[PDB]
Amino acid sequence: TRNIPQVSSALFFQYNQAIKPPYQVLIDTNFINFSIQKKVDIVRGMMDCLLAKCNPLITDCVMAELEKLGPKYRIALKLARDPRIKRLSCSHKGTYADDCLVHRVLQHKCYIVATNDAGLKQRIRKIPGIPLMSVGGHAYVIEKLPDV
Amino acid sequence: GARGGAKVVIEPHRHAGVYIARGKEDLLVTKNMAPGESVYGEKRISVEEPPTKVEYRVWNPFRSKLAAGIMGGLDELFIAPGKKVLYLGAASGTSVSHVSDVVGPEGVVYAVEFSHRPGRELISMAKKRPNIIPIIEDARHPQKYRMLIGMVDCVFADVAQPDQARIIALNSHMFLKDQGGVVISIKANCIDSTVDAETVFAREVQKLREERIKPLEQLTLEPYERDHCIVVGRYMRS
Amino acid sequence: DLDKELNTYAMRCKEWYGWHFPELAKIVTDSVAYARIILTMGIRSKASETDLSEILPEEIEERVKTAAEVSMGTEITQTDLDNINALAEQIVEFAAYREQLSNYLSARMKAIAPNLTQLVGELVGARLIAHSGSLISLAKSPASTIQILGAEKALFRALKTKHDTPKYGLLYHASLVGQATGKNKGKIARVLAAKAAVSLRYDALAEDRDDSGDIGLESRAKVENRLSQLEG
Amino acid sequence: NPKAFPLADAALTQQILDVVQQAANLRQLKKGANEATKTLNRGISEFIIMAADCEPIEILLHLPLLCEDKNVPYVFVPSRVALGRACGVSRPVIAASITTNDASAIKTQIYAVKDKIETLL
Amino acid sequence: PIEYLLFEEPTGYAVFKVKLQQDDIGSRLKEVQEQINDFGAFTKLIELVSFAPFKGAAEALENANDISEGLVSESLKAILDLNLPKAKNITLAISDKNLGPSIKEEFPYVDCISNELAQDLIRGVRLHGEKLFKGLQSGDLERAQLGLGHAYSRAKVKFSVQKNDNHIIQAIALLDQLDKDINTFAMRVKEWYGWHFPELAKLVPDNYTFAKLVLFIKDKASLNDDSLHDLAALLNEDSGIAQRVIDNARISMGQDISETDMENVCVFAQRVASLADYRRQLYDYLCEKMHTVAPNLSELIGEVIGARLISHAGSLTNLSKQAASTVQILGAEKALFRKNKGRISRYLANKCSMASRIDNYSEEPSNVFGSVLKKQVEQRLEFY
RNA sequence: GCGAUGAUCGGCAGUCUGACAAGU
RNA sequence: UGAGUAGUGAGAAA
Ligand SMILES: [Zn+2]
Repeated sequence: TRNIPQVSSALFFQYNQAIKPPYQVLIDTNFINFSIQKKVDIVRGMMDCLLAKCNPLITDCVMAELEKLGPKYRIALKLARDPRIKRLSCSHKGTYADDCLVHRVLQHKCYIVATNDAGLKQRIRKIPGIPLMSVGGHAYVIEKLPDV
Repeated sequence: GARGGAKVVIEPHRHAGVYIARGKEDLLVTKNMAPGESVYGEKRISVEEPPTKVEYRVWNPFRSKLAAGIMGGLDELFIAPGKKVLYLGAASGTSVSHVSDVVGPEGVVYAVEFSHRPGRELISMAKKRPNIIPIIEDARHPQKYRMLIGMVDCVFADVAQPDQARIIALNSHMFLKDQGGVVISIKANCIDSTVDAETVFAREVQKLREERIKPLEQLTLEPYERDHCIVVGRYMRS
Repeated sequence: DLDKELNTYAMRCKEWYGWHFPELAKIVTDSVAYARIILTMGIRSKASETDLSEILPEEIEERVKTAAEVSMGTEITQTDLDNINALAEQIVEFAAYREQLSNYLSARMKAIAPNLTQLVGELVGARLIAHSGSLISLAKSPASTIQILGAEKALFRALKTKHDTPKYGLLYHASLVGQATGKNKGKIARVLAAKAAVSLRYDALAEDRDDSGDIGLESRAKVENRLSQLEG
Repeated sequence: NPKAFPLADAALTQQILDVVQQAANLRQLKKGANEATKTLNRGISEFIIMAADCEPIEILLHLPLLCEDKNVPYVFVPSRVALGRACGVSRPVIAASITTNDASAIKTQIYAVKDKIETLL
Repeated sequence: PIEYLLFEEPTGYAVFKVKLQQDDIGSRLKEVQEQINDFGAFTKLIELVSFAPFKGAAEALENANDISEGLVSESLKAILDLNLPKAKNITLAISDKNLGPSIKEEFPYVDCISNELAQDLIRGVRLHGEKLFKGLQSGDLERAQLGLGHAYSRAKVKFSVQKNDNHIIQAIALLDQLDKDINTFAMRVKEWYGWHFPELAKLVPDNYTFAKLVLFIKDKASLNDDSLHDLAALLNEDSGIAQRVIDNARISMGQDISETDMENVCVFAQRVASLADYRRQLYDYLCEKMHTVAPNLSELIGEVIGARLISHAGSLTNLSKQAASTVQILGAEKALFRKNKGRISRYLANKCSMASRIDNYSEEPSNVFGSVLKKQVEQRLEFY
C-alpha cells in the first residue's frame, strides 16, 4: 500500500495556526551551553524572546546525551533537572537526539525547537510550520513565529 | 445517490473482513452476521451466491468514528476475522455490530458500556448476534468485570472521557495480549477544551508511551468529524 | 396440510421456547424431540436432574444439559411455562396423529388399489389418484399422461417454446425411478407408467378383484428385469 | 434518581424560558409533546424542554428516550403553566422544541443556554 | 515469595501452586517475559492444585457479584480452606487488591500479594486458558463467559421479565394461526362426517360446536330420548337442532362409513377440540398478560387490539416512541381504531399513544389513568 | 360552561410421441 | 424409440 502522509491540520500554507501561548518548546542539548555560556536563563530568556509563558521540555534522548557528557558539563546536567523543566518519555530504541527531535515535530505541530545546530536547524527548516528558536549574541531569537 | 434498487459491484477491501461496493458512488460494507435486518436503519446489500442470498450492511463514516478512519486510510487495523476484541464505550450496536461483522463467527466482541439506557439496546442487539458479550459496567474499574473476559487480541476505546488514557492502560494491562492491538478514538474538546487540538493529541500520545503502549499510527478524521484523531499502537509489555 | 401446519407450530415453539433457551434448536433439530424436551424439563434449572435418555441419545442429552447452565435464555414465569408446554403437548400430539393417518392411509390403499401400492407405492399412488380426482378418472387416462401427470408447468412450457418435454412427472419419486440412473430413469419412467396403467385398470374396473395385489407383483417383476438388463 | 432529571433551578429556568419566548416570536419554537417528537424524528431540534409537573409525568418520558439517542440536550422546568406562558400559547405546555437554524437572529443565546444544559447533563 | 495463586474463571475457582519463583530484579528482562508467553516455560513455573466448578448458573452470578464487590463467597471460602495450609504466613497471589482485606479477614494466616510479579502470573494463567488444566473439565471458557456475562449485565441493569412484552407478540402471531388452523381442520371434519350424514354440517354451522356433536353423535342410527336430552344439553334447544338431528338422523341419505373411518373422524375431531381449547387458554393468557404489561392500553381499547398494535410497532417501546399520527396509521390497515367517525379515530389514536407511554416507562403500570383516559374518550364520544 | 394532555384543514393455458430398441 | 423434477400545527364557538 502506498503512503502519502497527511499534512497537519494546524497548517495554512506556511503559518501554523495551532502554536499559541503558552508555548511548548523542546530543548536541544547544545542549547544549554549557549544558554550557560551567554549567562542566559532558560525559562525567561524564552519569555523575553517570545513575551509569553514557555514550557521547556527535555526528552529522554536529549537527557540521555547529557549524563554521557561527564563531569565537565555537570552544570548543564543540573539545569536540565530543574523541576520547572518537564520530562518527555521516548519509546524508540535510538538515543540520537537530533533524529528524535525531528520525529516529534513531524508527528505533531505544537513544539518550538530550541537548538543552535546548523544541520538540525536546516532539517527543521524544511518541515513547514515549525518555529525554530536559537540563542545568539546576548539572548534567544525566534525566526518562524510571527506572533512576536 | 445510493437508491434502493441500484445494482452495485462488491469487492474486498485491503483489510480482511471489509468489502467495497462500487458504482457511481462507492460504499464500504461489511457482511451481515444476522441477515435480513438493519440495526440502526442502515441500507443493506443482498447478493445471490450459489442460490443463497447473502446480505451486506452499509457502514456510515458519519456515524462510526472507526468508519471515517478507514475512509481516511489507516495503515493497520488489528480488527480482523477470528480475533478477540474488547470494545470500550459501546453506547449501542451502531459500531459494535459492524465490528462483530469483521471478526466473524470465530471471534467475539466484548462490548463495555456504563449508562443503563443505551445498554438496554446493546443487550437487545446482543441477542441477534451470538459473538458479542455486552458488559454493562464502568470501564474505570476493570476489576469488576475481570471475570467475564480472558485475553483480547485488540483493545478499542471510543470512550469520551478526560481520563480516557487511564481506562485504556488499566484495561490493556489486564486483558490485552503481549504485542496486542490498541486503537483509540480521541476528542480533544472532551479532554481539554482550553488548549488547541494538536496539543491534546501530543499529550495523549505521551500518556500511552508512559503506559508501555508503543504508538504505531495516527490519522485525523476530517472531513467526517472535527478535532478527532485515531491513534493506533502496540502493547509492548517487556 | 398437517405436514405444513406442524412445521409452522414447530417454528413458533422453537422461537418462543428459544427465548428461554435459544441453544436447543441447533442441538436437537427434530421438532417432535424438541417439544418432548420441553415436556420433560420445563426450566433450565430442572435440566440438571431430569433424564432425556428416552428422547435423546447419550451424546446429545449431555450437550443440552451443558448448554442449560451456560445458556442465554431468560427466566420465564410459570404462567408462560404452562402455555408453551401446551404447545409442546400439541406438537407431540400432531406427530402421533400424523403417524396414525399415515397408517390409516396405507391400509386404505392396500384395499382400494393393492396392485399399484406394490408397483409404485402408497404415497405416490395416492398423489396420482388425487391428481386425477378419482380412481376411474386415472384409469381412463393413457400411460403417457400418467408418466408426466405432475409436471404440467414444465410440460407446457416446453411445448410452447419448442424445447424438450419432461419425462418423469410425479412418478420421479417412486422407488424404481430412484434405483435407475442417468438416462435409464426416463426409460424406466415410461416402462413403469405403462405397467401402472395395466395395474390401475385392474384395481378400478375389477368387480371381484382379490385384495392381493398379484397383478402388481408380476408387473413389478417385469420392470425390475427391465431395470437389471438396462442397467447391466 | 427521580424520573424528571436533570431539573433546572430558579436561575437556569429563566434563561431557558427567555429563549423560548424569543423563539416563539421568530417561529422557531415547536410547542407540545407531539410536535417535539416529530422534530426529534427529523433531527431538526436544537434541544428539548419539558415540564416536571406534567400530570402524569410519564406521558412525556418518551422524549428523553429519543433525546440522547439522537444526542440532543434536554432539561426539565418545574412549571408547565409558566412554560406555556412563555411559549405564547393560551394553554399549558408540557414540552416544546427549539428548531435548529444557524441563520437565526437569536442563535447566540440559544447556544449559550444549550451549553449550560449540556453541563447540567 | 509467592507459593499459591488464586484465579477466578466462569466455571469455578482455580487455585495454583508456584513451583518456581521467577527472578524479581530480572522481571523486566525480555526472556522472563517471553517465558510467560511460552506455555512450556509457564508450566514449569506453576501447577494446578484444585478446581471447584460452580454448581449452576445461580452460583456463578452470585459469586461474580461478590467477586465484583471485593467480597468472599462461601464457595470461595471453601476452596481456600481446603487448599491453603494453616501455617510463617502462606502467601497467595490475587488479581484484586480489594479482595485482599476480605481474604485476610476470613483467613488471618494468609498474606495476599497483587504486585506486578503476581500480575505476570495472573496474566499467564489467563493467557493459556483451557490448556493449563491438563484436561480437567472446564468446558470452554469463551462460551461460559457469554452465559455468565449477560446475566451479570442484566443484573446491574435490573432487567425484569415483568417488562418483557415479547410474550404478547408471540401470542398474537400464534392466536391468529390457531384461528385459521382450527377453521382448516374443522372444515375437513365436516366433509368426513358429511358423507355419513351431511345435514348436521348444515344444522350446526358453528364448526366448534359441530365437532362435539360428531364426537357424541358418531352413528346417526343411535337415537334415544335420553341421548336427545344429552345432545340437547350440548348448546341449547332454542335453535331446535336437538329435535332436528333426532328426526333428520332417522331420515337421511348419508352412507355409513367404516369403523376405521369413524375412528378417524372422532380422533380427527378430537384434535380440533384440543387446539380451540388451547386457543381459549392462550387467549386468556394474552388478556392476563396485557393487563399486567399494558393495563392502560388494554383497558383503553382492549387486550386483543392493544396486542396487535404492539406487534405492528414491533415493541411496546417502539409504540411509545411513535408520534400520534404514526400510531393512527399503524392500525389503519386493519381498522384497529375504527367524517365524524374519522375524528374519533384520530382522537382515540392520540389517547392510545400516551397510554402506551405510561405503560412503557412505568416499572409497575397502573390502570387508574387508562380508566379516566377512556372515560375522557367517552365524553368525547357522546359529544359527537 | 373549549383547545399543544392538540382546534383547524376465470386469463396466460394447449393434458407428450407411437414400432422399433439391444447383442454377435 | 424419442422426450426440462416523515401530514399540517392554533385556533374553535359565539
Ligand atoms: Zn527519544
